[PDB]
Amino acid sequence: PEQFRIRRDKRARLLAQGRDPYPVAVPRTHTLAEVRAAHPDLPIDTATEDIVGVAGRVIFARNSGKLCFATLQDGDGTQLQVMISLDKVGQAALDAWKADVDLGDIVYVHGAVISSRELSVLADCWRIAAKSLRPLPVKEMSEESRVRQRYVDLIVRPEARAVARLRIAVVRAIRTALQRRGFLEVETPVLQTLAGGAAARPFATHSNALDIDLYLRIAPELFLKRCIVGGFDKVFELNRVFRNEGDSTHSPEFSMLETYQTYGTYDDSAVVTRELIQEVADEAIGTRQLPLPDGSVYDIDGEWATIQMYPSLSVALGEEITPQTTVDRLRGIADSLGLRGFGHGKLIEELWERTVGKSLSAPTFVKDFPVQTTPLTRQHRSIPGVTEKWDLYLRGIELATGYSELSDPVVQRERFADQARAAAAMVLDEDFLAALEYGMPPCTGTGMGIDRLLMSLTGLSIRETVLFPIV
Amino acid sequence: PEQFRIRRDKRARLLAQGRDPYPVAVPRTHTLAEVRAAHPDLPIDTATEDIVGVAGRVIFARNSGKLCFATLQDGDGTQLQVMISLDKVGQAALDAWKADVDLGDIVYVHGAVISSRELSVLADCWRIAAKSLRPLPVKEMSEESRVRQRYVDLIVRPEARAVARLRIAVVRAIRTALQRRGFLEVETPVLQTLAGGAAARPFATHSNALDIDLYLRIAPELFLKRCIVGGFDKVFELNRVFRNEGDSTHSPEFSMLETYQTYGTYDDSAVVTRELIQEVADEAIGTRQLPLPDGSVYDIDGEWATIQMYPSLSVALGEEITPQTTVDRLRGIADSLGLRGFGHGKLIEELWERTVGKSLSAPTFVKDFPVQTTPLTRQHRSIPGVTEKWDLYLRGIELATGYSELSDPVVQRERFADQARAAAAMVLDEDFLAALEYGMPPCTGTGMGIDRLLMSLTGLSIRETVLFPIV
Ligand SMILES: N[C@@H](CCCC[NH3+])C(=O)O
Ligand SMILES: N[C@@H](CCCC[NH3+])C(=O)O
Repeated sequence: PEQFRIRRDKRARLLAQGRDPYPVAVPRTHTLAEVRAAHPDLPIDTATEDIVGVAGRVIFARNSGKLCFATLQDGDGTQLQVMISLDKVGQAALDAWKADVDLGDIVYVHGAVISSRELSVLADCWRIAAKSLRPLPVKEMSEESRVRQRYVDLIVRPEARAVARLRIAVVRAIRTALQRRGFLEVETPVLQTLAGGAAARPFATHSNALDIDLYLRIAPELFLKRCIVGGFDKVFELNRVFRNEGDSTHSPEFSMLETYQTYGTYDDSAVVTRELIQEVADEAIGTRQLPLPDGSVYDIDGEWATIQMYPSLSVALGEEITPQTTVDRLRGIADSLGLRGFGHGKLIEELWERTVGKSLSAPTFVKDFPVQTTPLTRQHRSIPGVTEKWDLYLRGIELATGYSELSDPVVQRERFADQARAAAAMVLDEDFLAALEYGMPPCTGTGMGIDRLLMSLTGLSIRETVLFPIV
Repeated sequence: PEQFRIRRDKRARLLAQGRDPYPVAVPRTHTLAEVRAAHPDLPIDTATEDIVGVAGRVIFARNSGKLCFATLQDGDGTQLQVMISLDKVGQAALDAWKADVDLGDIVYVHGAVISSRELSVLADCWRIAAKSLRPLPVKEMSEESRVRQRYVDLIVRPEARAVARLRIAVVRAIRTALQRRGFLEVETPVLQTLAGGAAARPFATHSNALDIDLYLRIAPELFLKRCIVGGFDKVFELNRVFRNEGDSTHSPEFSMLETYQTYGTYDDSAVVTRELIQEVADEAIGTRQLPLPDGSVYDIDGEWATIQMYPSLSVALGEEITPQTTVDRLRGIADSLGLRGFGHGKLIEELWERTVGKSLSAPTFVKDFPVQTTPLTRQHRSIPGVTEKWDLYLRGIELATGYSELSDPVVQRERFADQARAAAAMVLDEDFLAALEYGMPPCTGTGMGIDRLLMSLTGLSIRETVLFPIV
């Protein structure tokens, strides 16, 4: 905080001297990566006649009488050395360098590209591009200091830079994979008169303009389905959803992909989802043999096994479990395993996750879900009491879901009435039901969180994968 | 509502007969546009041996004894005729067609591609893909009925389909224009502990997980600037912002582009913005001679004039107006023109919009703004009392803004303290100021609303350009 005071004094002194420590422009000719790419093998201790204008954050300084060295680091982490020499710039210029420049300062330098006894610019000219009032921390940054000051994390930790660029490359890879298949990206409302399309409690805000509460969307699904009714063949939306969470490690704001494809079933969207994930790994990561932080390697290449929920649970419990199995039977199994109340569907999913889910290692689709827990998904084409839903588990993590969508408006109203009754202490989404009543062609939806994808591919947590986590 | 009851009866009858009016799948081989593209000139009244599976919404029907014709319309508005003939399908099939199929119903038909005495499929086979419980309206759709039921608007009005696809093509064109220049797209928070980076009242919501109010972002600007400090060279974010409006025709939710570029000034971002807009028109519209709904044509090709606010206002008022001109002088001019209170900057902008702004027709940049109204923009490099801001007016509409960004953390704190004092009845964004104190390289930001862009290019209002406007 004394170092704060001295940097603040240098700013005021620089101003007073008619020097400008926040100039509007410096004439930067090249990024440092550009200069590096244009001199891959310069014979050591040799000079060239490529004059450049570079700019960079001084991350290392090493002074003497007649010659000061610094490492400039460009924003991407590329480095170039500058040398401030009595012979080439003023004695005044050299003294100003020594008096004026601190670690963290952004500096412009103009000069000739050379190699040292290390690629360097021997300066004719330099100025401050931006005076840092706070010194950089060093081996001096806690996990939650990183998240409270991502801007400092990105300056000092190369891994923060690579994670930031990987998320961007992953999101781009997804847009590329879907646009190549003819998906159009749509923008549906964030503020809704009622938030539907998932199981979660909404955030409420007061509209001045309508003197009512509006709800931040929990999911785009009901609006994307209106797009299907409207004649979109292939649609997706990649954007924030909001779940007002209470005792939770799941973030209240997170980026979600949803896709809808007409004249396909959950079987089709299962294939597309595998291909999309494999294409994202190829584009953004460069391999399907994923390196993890424990030094392990997770293979997502080839075909992925599919299992059914009721059969795989039957095999794990050693008895036949079906959509007919009573709640009292299932409650007794749950008790025997040491586990708003008891529902057939909720018990099937809980016992499945507890017995089969925890065991899964290779990438696996589980399909054919209980009707009670899948209000928006079509009843199975041949199997009584299940719906056409899959969940994809990749490296143990619940990653993605796909459905053969319910288009029958009368079944859909019944399912919403069941839900409305069950949480009564009861208005339905009548506009959504109205859209289904105009006719929705058969279609398949998917959902996949971007942070879950990055975690499944890399082992990084939500606190590493989102630029600016809540705090 | 009787037509509702009859459609509902046909659904129940179809179910009872073991027929499925919402089948999970039909085997569609081709889109209708595909079939059209594969038979551009079939000699009229001739048969081919291309069997197809098509599916489409029956938008026109014309029945007889032995032969029923229908127009299927694919989601994109492409049409193909089907012919249901006693000779090729059952007598039973023909009667079921007549009894079972209504306008708005989605129907699959399998058969041979032929031309009529008009491109058609002569059916071997048909089924319902989705039974419509509500008939389509016709010349029967009010402007706010269109917006309350966009899904019906997209079915019946080709222009709704073309506007929906144009917005998507414009947003894609922008991503393409910025990615081609090396801009990375980032995701910054929507929910903030305090909403900054623009002049507007925020929406508030209660966090359960933190028992505090959070604020929906009014702008990404302060987080994008943290990205610049963090070493991003070129960043953009294309996403919703939220302004809690009261007496307003400006929407509470709207999609905004912001871009930031290091080592450029407002002069650089002015060029990029023109090029970006011209590239968007080229990609999404196909011309720079923009057709408007009044039949007029607006030319956005070539170079755009730039004017300065103080000089252009001086010429319009017939006296020299400068950053020194007093509020009392300006108040008197405002009165003479028949116009939380009186500020020098607010009066300059109001008199400029009233005298020069209203006159502009050709695309025009106005630059060099009053310091009081531009708290985040750098003081001008040579002109005392103005900031490096431009506003672009295109076809009379205020479209876009660009700034030479303020990086001086001490000037920035002063400007925030001025604002905080002026609305006191006073906490600053200390984390944002902290980021500037680590050092932000010189950079230029822009802002441009997607609905304003579409309006400036097309003459369409916000109620036409957003898929699902609030209602
Ligand atoms: N709305 C779902 C994703 C789409 C699944 C298919 N309709 C969710 O929040 O998980
Ligand atoms: N935050 C500005 C846009 C960016 C202008 C350059 N910093 C706005 O809401 O208009």
